[PDB]
Amino acid sequence: RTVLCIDFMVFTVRLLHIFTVNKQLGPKIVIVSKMMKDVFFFLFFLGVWLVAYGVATEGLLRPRDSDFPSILRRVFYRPYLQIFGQIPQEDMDVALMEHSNCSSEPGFWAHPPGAQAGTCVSQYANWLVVLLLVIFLLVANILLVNLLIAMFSYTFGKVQGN
Amino acid sequence: RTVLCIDFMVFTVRLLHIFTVNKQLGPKIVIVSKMMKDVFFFLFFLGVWLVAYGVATEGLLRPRDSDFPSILRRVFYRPYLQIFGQIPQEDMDVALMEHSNCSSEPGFWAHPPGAQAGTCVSQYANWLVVLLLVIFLLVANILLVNLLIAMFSYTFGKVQGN
Repeated sequence: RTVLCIDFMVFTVRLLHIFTVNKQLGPKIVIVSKMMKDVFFFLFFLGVWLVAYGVATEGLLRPRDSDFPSILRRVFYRPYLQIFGQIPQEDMDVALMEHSNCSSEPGFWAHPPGAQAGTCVSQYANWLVVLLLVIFLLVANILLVNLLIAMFSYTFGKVQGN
Repeated sequence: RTVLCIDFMVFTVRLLHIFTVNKQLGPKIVIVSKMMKDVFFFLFFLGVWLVAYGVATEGLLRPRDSDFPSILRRVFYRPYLQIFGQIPQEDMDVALMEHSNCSSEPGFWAHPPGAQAGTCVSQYANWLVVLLLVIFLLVANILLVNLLIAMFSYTFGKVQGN
């Protein structure tokens, strides 16, 4: 079943061949093909930033779950969604979480309510975590996305004739 | 640990040196460097607006916590996130908050549910607070962000050749 579901996705995508007929859409489909250069740039640039921010945030929190699947979730997945307005403040800002004793390790700790946010996260320098969240949103959510729009605007104008 | 986490961020950012090799990405990285002029303009313009809106909103609410760290949170942090779809209506709109007696000070008061939204906020002219929220979103979330995209589109076209 799983592979078929993906297979159905391939068939549906093949349906774009229709738009190659209409004289007002055929050129558009061609231009889209030439945008892949810009998209790959954005991905590589974003991928670098996500790794940079994702790892740093995870390092500061020191969540106790530290299970490899979850680690990847908090390092790549959760930061990725923050680009699209999904910002789980209660899972990163210590000010919004209960204070409780979890581990004998020295320092203070907080208990996030999120199921996959880690059982308990350190709060040593939590203001730094929030600061990075502010920087991350600024860079990824504004600079990169807007930069990508700029590249499309330029590329679209250039390759419209060809 | 904290400084290392930041340090790791520096190393990862250094990884962008790779893109300077590919002939289709090298120019892109250079252009990004020339966009800093536009970003700084946006920041200064936004920073002014955040201070203007953030302080005014805080002044109207008169939250009872009035603790300097929290004051900065409600003046800069919370308004900042509103740019990215995080709009805590229940922490600003009196219509969505319980009415309770908190302080002997004259006037009416409401108890926001947010942990960092202030124990009790005045509701004298709350419609004004909502009005500013409407103006803030219009200016910051549409005019500025779109204006920034316009600057990138122009700058990208200009400096592509050089």
